[PDB]
Amino acid sequence: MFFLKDLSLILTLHPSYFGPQMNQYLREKLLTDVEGTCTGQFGYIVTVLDGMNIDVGKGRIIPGSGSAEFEVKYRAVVWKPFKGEVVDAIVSNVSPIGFFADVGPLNVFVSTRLIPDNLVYNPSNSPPAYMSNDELITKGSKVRLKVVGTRTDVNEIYAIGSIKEDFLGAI
Amino acid sequence: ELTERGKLQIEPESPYFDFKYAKNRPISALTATPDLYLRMIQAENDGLVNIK
Amino acid sequence: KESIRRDCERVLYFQVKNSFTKKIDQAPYQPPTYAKGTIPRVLTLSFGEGNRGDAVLGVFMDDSGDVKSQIKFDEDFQSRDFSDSLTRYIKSNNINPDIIGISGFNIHTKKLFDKVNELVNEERLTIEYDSDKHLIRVIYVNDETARLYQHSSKSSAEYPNRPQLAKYCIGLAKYIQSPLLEYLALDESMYSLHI
Amino acid sequence: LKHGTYEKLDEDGLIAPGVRVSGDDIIIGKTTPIPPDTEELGQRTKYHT
Amino acid sequence: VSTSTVGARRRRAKQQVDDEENATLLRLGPEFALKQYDHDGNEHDLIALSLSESRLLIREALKARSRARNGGVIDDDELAKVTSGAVANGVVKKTLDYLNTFARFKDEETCTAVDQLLHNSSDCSVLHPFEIAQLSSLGCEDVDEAITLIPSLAAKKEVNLQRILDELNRLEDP
Amino acid sequence: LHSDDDTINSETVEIPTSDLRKIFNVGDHVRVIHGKHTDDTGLIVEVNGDKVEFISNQTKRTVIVFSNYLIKSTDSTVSINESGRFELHDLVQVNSDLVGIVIRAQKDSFDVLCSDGKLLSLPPVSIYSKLNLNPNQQIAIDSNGVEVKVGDTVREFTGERRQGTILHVYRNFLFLRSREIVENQGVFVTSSNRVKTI
Amino acid sequence: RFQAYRKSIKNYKLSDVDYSNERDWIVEQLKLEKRDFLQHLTQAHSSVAHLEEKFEASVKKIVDFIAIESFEVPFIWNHRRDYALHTYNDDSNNTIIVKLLNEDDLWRIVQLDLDYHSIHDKKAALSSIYKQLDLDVVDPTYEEFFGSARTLSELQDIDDYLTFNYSSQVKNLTS
Amino acid sequence: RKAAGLIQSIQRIGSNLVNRAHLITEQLTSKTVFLNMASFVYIVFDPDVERN
Amino acid sequence: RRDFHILNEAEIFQLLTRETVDSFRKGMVIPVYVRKVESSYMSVSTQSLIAGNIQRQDILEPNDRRDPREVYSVGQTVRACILDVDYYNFKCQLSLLRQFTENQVAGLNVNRNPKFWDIESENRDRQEEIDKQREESRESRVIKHPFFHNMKSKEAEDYLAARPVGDVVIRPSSKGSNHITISWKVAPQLYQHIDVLEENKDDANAI
RNA sequence: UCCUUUUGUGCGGCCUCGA
Repeated sequence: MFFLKDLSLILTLHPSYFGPQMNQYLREKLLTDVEGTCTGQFGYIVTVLDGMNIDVGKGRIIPGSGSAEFEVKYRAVVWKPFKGEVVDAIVSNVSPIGFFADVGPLNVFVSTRLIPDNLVYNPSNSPPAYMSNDELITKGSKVRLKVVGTRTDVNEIYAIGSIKEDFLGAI
Repeated sequence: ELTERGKLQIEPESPYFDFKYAKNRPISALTATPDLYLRMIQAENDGLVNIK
Repeated sequence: KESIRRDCERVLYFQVKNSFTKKIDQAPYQPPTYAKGTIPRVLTLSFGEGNRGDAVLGVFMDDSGDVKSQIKFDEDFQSRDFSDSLTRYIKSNNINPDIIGISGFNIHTKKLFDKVNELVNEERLTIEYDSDKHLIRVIYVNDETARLYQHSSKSSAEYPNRPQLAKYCIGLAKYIQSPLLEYLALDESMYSLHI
Repeated sequence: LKHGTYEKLDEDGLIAPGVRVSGDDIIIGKTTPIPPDTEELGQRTKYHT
Repeated sequence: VSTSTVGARRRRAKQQVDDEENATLLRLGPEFALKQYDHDGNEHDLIALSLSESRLLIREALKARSRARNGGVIDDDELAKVTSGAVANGVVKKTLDYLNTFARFKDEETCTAVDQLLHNSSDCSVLHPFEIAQLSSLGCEDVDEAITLIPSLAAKKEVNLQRILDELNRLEDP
Repeated sequence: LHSDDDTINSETVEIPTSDLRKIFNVGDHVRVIHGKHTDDTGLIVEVNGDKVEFISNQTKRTVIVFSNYLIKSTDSTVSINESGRFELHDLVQVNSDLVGIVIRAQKDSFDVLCSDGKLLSLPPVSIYSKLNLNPNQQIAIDSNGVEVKVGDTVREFTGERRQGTILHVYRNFLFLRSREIVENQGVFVTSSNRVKTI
Repeated sequence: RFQAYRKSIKNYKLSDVDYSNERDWIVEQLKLEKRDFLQHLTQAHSSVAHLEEKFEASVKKIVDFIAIESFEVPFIWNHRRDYALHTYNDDSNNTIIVKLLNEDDLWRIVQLDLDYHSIHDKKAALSSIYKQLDLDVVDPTYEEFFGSARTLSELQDIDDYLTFNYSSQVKNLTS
Repeated sequence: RKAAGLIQSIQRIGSNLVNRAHLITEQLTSKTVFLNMASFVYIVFDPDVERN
Repeated sequence: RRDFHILNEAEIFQLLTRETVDSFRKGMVIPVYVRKVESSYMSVSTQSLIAGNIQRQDILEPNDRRDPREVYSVGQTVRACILDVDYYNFKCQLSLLRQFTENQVAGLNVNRNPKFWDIESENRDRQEEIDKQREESRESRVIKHPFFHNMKSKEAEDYLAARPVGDVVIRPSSKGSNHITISWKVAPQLYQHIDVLEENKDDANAI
């Protein structure tokens, strides 16, 4: 789910960049280091609002190293899944152990043990799919799944979904 | 045809350089060289190229 | 696209199957004046990486598959002492090789191969069936299975008191004696080979 | 071994009178035995004991 | 990498059950609590965003940045390529595709009407912003379906859920 | 204790350990205490009473272990030291004509990045050998003709124009470590002809 | 190995008509795959008439062995090789042996035997759906492109045709 | 799995297989499995041991 | 079964070196570690320990006349192009000439048939890649002088408009960091720009 | 073909040196 958050970043600048374009260079460095990153505490940062008018303040010279340290505060749009939440998805790959879907940048893996039995995986189908009498879910098909567990990595997030409950599956 | 990822990352070192700018290759002759078409498909799965 | 993918996968499957069939279809080495399929008596040699420090380790396997008389040579292989030790070893009454196999980790193995071949040719070390006499053959051995055998826990349990290079020599000799069973002993590791 | 030189020692491990010595040079050569490592994997004359 | 405006949180001895993340129980943790603080330390409420609001905001910010970087002189691919970083480009492309293929409201005025309906309503004055975002995002059609998908709405039975859902479907472009 | 009555939930009761059984909920990070799957972590999927099934984190496959062998550990933090025969970032010979670099290490498997970029998952036994190349062999030459040793930072000019520090050298290929490429922990393979030294 | 192959098959025992259709389908598939070999056979052995009929009979016999008698490929290759080759005497009384099939072709016949059951299940499901539709008069297009259908893609096309043109009956049975 | 069962059955009966027919008469294998495997497993025959 | 396979020259070479006879052949270019430097021959060792050799006619350029010892040193590593491979003795011959080491880039027999290869798109992409390799970095110049002002030509004229005749302003020149344009007021609404060429510059920003 | 090298104890006691 998307949210608005007030975030802060610590930026260290080498003395070779102490020029008139210091503010703009700090802005582009902040944009390159924030746009598209994935932090487990917050989720996924997609964009930073008012990216060209962010206040950077006055940098503090680190004693013994010369480099300046800047405290940059900004507001950004952040997306993070939650345990027990139902969201839409698009299937990206089909495998005997289960299917892999994509929810924006996040990839969600659903095992067969969380899939209803009537949706039997058909590897002979072109393309391979988990199909039932009235349902057929393959690559690129819209699916509604419920996030059960979230796994946090250093700079990555792994989510596990399920479709065994009602109002789930093919949509 | 090449995507931007394919436009950049398709270097001479890469195995996909053989078919970077291929055209007019008939389907009947693909079965003679399965490795070529499999490499094309694997390159497509990486998001580098598109088989049309 | 799916149809061509399936067809090409079938063709590649059959090509890989034929390549693996060419790999594993090998009989044991036939000693001269003996019927094909008879298990030979093998002696294998290898110093390892070929460095200054590395010594040559030998393993003798008879036709019954039993390892006999592993030995360690304590002299430079380019000297006369190593040649004398190898001549005494081969001409010993309790050891009667049918073939001598050599393999190693780098190009230094060529010097060992040339040294052993020259020694065998000059001294006229013939096969001892204990008439027509034939010199023992010196060949290079493909060590596809030996390098995985030397690290396998089954080999370590089989020979607890032996170093890795001794297990490499045993793997080479076993490969000479029966390539098929040596490929089978890899179990899951044979899918990682260069087929 | 140490970083100093060993060429000033004799066969018996002792330096002889009349020889010039600088700092750190070895004047008495002594060794103690050590149970050998797995170097019996094959080291013809270069396994440390 | 980035640090939140909320700090401290030192060691104690008591342990609480309102610490694990759970959408059903409406326990969003300290960093996503209902009460937040801005850079000035003033009171601030948690800002949820539906896919329509999020899509409008990301499109507005991206086109503003593209216009600014071009000296003040619509395509999703070029707009994504405006940003820097190959992994960042892939992430923004994936978000743009996800938002485009599930955009319930592609118009600014429809999104404004939806936000006004979901905010100024008397029943929605008690509704959590996460519930509002989920209702405006998932596009549910039935009260029972909404309760099953959103367990939090089960305990709030003083909400005219059915007519709000029908108004949302009406505002939704077929 | 937890119950529908609030007054009961505010009481602490001391209970002997002989009459306690752990409760494992679906979707919790748990680390295996003891068994063949020791130190495996993952998320619980199915709770069949005494037997608990969970999708692993390392092997990323479902594993069935008894509930007596599980501890709720929210993070893995598994150390791979004193295992296998391969340190992290080792240049390992996969087979006769294949080589790669260890990217991630596991208790009974490894992740290897090939010289051409393909990733492989193999058991330790299936790896042919480890290449202990000499320092003189571990030297390459950039496009300008300037020598580049291990630890020298270089930056490309063709392609995506990435930058990294040299981690290993194999033939004409340079294995580079970089800060911004988080996809393979900074390890990306380029030929020495594509880079310029800084 | 046969149990491992057939573990995924819901029902392996086909009826007589379905079994004959399976044999014909495998013969047609082998004819498609082995076109160059059949062309070489026809060109280089022009003096012998109806060799392709002998090829069809041999393929049907191999399918019969594999399905009914459950013989694996090495047993067929060793002890049933006379059904996999044809012999004749030329005008000069020359004994000539022609090898119609090899071991790889036997493995391919095993693979086609395994493959056809998915087609059979799909065709059975499509026919069942058509039965539940219960048309007053049989649709000539449906039967015309159902009798000649030999791949699951065409069965999927017929399924799409049926769910489109008779969507009202599908809705009644049940977008 | 059948191989291990066969090995265990032989080790039960006495770790020696006298004749091919004993794979059926001793109920060691079923009819079709024996029909497949009969000619691919062999028993070494020593004429000095069997004078009859 | 077939007889026991006995390795040939190519199989022995692949076994002992792990380099196939395809990836190590005539015309390829590899980095080699120099080991001996003499007046007429040079001995090098490749990465896979294959002993190389280079002759006097292949060490030095035709226009060069210096002795080979002065040009290269032991322990240095250089690029060389393979001229012959002896697969039995594990010996090879190399050449360090520019004509062999650099020009031979297209080492693969890619089928560039016009009917089967998109020649024009490849040419356009390669031209764009050269046009991107032509990109350069540049920045402004800072000079410390009382009469120096970082202004344009028109800006300097407007600045001198408010000042009487004879006042002097100094601005950076458009011809490069090595040039300085000095503008002085000749007359009301009449100014002269004079370009000054700098020699023996200590730095781009320096005078 | 040959060349190829690396590090240090602890704890007390006594006698001294400059303030």
